[PDB]
Amino acid sequence: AKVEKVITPPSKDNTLTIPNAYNLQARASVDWSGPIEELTARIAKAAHFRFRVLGKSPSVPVLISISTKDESLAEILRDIDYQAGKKASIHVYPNSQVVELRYAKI
Amino acid sequence: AKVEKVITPPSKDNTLTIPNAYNLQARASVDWSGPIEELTARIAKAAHFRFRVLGKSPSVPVLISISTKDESLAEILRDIDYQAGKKASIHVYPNSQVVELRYA
Amino acid sequence: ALKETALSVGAQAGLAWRAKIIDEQLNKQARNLDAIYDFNSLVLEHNILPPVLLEGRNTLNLADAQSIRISDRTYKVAKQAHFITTPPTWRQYLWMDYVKPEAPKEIWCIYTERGWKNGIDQANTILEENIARIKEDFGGMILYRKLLAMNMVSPPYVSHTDLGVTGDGSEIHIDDRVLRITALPELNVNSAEWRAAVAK
Amino acid sequence: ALKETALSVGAQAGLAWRAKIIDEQLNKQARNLDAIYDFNSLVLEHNILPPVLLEGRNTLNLADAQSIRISDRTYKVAKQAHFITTPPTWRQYLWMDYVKPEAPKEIWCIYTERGWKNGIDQANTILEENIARIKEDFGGMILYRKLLAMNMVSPPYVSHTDLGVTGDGSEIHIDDRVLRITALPELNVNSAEWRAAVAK
Amino acid sequence: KFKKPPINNPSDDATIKLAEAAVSVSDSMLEM
Amino acid sequence: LPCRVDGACDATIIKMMTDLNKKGIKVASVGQNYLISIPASALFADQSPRLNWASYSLLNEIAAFLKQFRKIAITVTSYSSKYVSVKRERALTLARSRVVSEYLWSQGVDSRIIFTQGLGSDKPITSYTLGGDRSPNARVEITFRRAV
Amino acid sequence: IPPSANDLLLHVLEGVPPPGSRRLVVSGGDARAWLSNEKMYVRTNLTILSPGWLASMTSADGTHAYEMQKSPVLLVSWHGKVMQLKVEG
Amino acid sequence: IPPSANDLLLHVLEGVPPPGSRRLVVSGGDARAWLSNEKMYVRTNLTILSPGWLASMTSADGTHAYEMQKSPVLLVSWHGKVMQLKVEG
Amino acid sequence: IPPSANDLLLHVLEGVPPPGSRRLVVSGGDARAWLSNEKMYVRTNLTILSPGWLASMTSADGTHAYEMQKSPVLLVSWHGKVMQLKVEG
Repeated sequence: AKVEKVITPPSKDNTLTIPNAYNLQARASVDWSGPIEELTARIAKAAHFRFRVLGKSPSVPVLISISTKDESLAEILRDIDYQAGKKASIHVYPNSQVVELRYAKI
Repeated sequence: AKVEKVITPPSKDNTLTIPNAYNLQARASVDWSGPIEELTARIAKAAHFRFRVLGKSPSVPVLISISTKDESLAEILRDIDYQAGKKASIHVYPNSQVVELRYA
Repeated sequence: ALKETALSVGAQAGLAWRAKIIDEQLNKQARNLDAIYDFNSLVLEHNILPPVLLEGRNTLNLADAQSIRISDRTYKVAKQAHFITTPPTWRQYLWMDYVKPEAPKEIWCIYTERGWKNGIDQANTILEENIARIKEDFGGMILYRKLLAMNMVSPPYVSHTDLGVTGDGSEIHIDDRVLRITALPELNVNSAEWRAAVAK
Repeated sequence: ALKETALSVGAQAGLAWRAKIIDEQLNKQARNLDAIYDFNSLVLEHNILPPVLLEGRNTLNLADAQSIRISDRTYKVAKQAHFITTPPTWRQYLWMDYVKPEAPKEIWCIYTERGWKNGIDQANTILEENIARIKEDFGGMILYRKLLAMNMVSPPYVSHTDLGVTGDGSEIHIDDRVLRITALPELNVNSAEWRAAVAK
Repeated sequence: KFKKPPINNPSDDATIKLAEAAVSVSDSMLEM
Repeated sequence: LPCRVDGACDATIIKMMTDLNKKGIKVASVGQNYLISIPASALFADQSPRLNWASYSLLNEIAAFLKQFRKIAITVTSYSSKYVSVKRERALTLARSRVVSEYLWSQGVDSRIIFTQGLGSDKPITSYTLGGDRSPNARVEITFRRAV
Repeated sequence: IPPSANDLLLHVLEGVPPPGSRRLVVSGGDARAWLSNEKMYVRTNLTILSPGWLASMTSADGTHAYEMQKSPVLLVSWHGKVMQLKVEG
Repeated sequence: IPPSANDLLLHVLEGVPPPGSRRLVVSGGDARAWLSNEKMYVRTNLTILSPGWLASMTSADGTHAYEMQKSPVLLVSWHGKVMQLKVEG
Repeated sequence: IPPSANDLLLHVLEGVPPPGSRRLVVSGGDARAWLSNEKMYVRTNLTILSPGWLASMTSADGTHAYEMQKSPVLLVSWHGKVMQLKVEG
């Protein structure tokens, strides 16, 4: 990890594309191993956000496994996004109530 | 993962926005796959909108797949521009109430 | 041994016992059965029973480690449209056969109930399969009417050629229609001419 | 004789006894197992499972009394990158098989405990080997990502060629992507183009 | 003492799997 | 051989609900979803997100009951009678929720997900508002749906 | 050129077994499996994890068919929980 | 031109035995030995003393592999103290 | 060019059996059936439902003859009610 992070400087975060909001700061504690959309729907339903997707899911699922305890939803989504790095993407438009899940496009 | 996670800023995410026409504002139901331009025409006339297209549709058709049973036409258009990607794009002018398919 | 025959004494016993059971509940919901499966609603103009079409999503066969092959979406025309006389029912597909055998120590009694259970639930699976068969049929001709509505398949293009009084001094036929189905239903491939319905 | 069969009565007994034991502690730390071995984190863009690369230092083979041959440093690409469907687990590598046999004087009792111990610890070694196998795998694909980060190996260079609606009047496929992996990962040899990261 | 309300007749698996047959083809009909 | 019982008995289950509603801590058992409402007064002290001692027998036998079902997600919210400032009753409830959630997550949880929050009796179930922390609007509530 | 998928996937997409198949006794779950020719084809809606298919398949509604190599022991993820599943035959 | 080393050294560099090997029962120490083909390959971190390998090998972390002629009796130095080690098979 | 119908339909249009036929024992109903050559020809006035004929036929008065494949079990609709019918032979 060190040698990757020094051969490549990280330029940006993902909090600018996932900022927080009141009712996004509820907390949750999760274990998971399944696919992604079931999980994100459960999040958006507890977060009272409409959940939508963009693009088409590939045949091989992107499967993640998140395991954390007493932690808020915004960076729940941040590390989900990280765990599905470069196969999936999360954006939230909390001026609306929308969690959108973009797929990869191949 | 963080250091190899490249993303775009939502300032520079380049996608179509919601053009907020009230004729756009309605929920729909489409399951379909294939060439985009027919759907755009039929959704424009669903939306009481004129549909123009600029550019050439290629020999290989630009293909999509949309499977929604209850959803608004705008985010149909959002996904449709997303799956259009580099080959094509969507502009919506709700002042003139015309959607327009741009090729590349 | 004595074992296996006590089992097999049970096996057909519970099997046919189950078969008789499933046959009466078939009969009591017989109304409900065709009340679902009104085939004639699906049959065509010249009582052409329409073909059964098959859906496909994300058909990814990896060939191998080096190459994969996926359709997003796939259709299989099976059992092409044809002249039918009498339209299908379900009892053609679901009336389980029932025969009764009674033809022949604690292992006797318990393995007879073993096989009793065993024949029961293998018949249940059989039943399940029968149901699935009638599904895939019914859904298939639905999908024919679907893609016909979608311009994604073609009609049965026929020619009825008619004949007047036909026959000799010993035999005549006053009007002989003959009907050939010239062009069968088939998936069109120029998708440009399709029909893509938005709904509201 | 009676001896060796008392031993061998113990042998499989302790062996399978141990196998059942190791299987439950596998199960209770199953979370912890993949919690270590998140393979998908290591898999690639087109779920290409990455190859396993092998380290080498001071590889001195003396050929003989007259000539020796040493690398300072050595890399072995094994099990080249490939399309995977479902990413690996550990239970593929560590779930020890368990079967139960109970199938058959003081030498009987003591050599049965002898073999009881013996099957136990040969299973332990077996386990150990399983662990080592999953090491060398995991570390291997780590090292792939390493030298890929080091410019010391190449990517999997692929070509996805896509097809539109494919198929006939009875079968179509609306979109057929086929993906071939054109150029596999491989160790580059012009080391001038490498990537040598200092750290702080 | 405790009871959930809708205490029905005892069904069986046969007509059960008939029912999930039926509803699946049924809402195919709806959408269709 | 595979399971008849998944290590549980419905008799034990009903022994619970009988005795804990004899003890008044209210079990809703409704449709398929099951809920327990609890007065927060028996658990936290006055405006504290701080639990006491002999409570934990009761808290753990809650978790003992929670083991009785296959379940997926558990939501806990807490509510508190309005005390000082909307921020802090949010906070007090939120902390109250998260501390008992932490405790039972540490304890036996068969959920995959625990959602947690609480509000400052923003939705009081009584408007009989007898005071602060002896109100039933000072409370904590746990919902789940028994999975299959 | 690779093959598209199995068209027997289109059959086992729904509940028909393939022609000439053996009902693999699935115990512990709702997926049904047939031995066609060393190749189980399994229908499910669950998410196959351990063995990996030669061809995967889903319906319009997410019903998967997997043209799958022979396992005695099957892995799906159920709800982020993961299930082992035994087969017979 | 001599050979570089064994690449089976790269395998027994870590804890895999070579293909087709016999686990030599190592008693008295932490080194593990396989009979490949009259040639034990032994992994250790300890410092081999008596017999001498045909090929020596170490890891990135000092794990040695020695492609070693067959001894019943092995010598390492442990800490400036020296250990005899017995093998079986 | 297809055949018109059977002319044995013209015979079994009325109550003659075809030449060389076996009286199929009709139990439960008024229709009479003959086995000609695997092909039952059945006269009735009732409305044949399940099996479907190769040739159908009616009289001037609505008497049907159906040149029908072999069923043990026959379906007619009687009056919007539907009747199963057993045959023997």
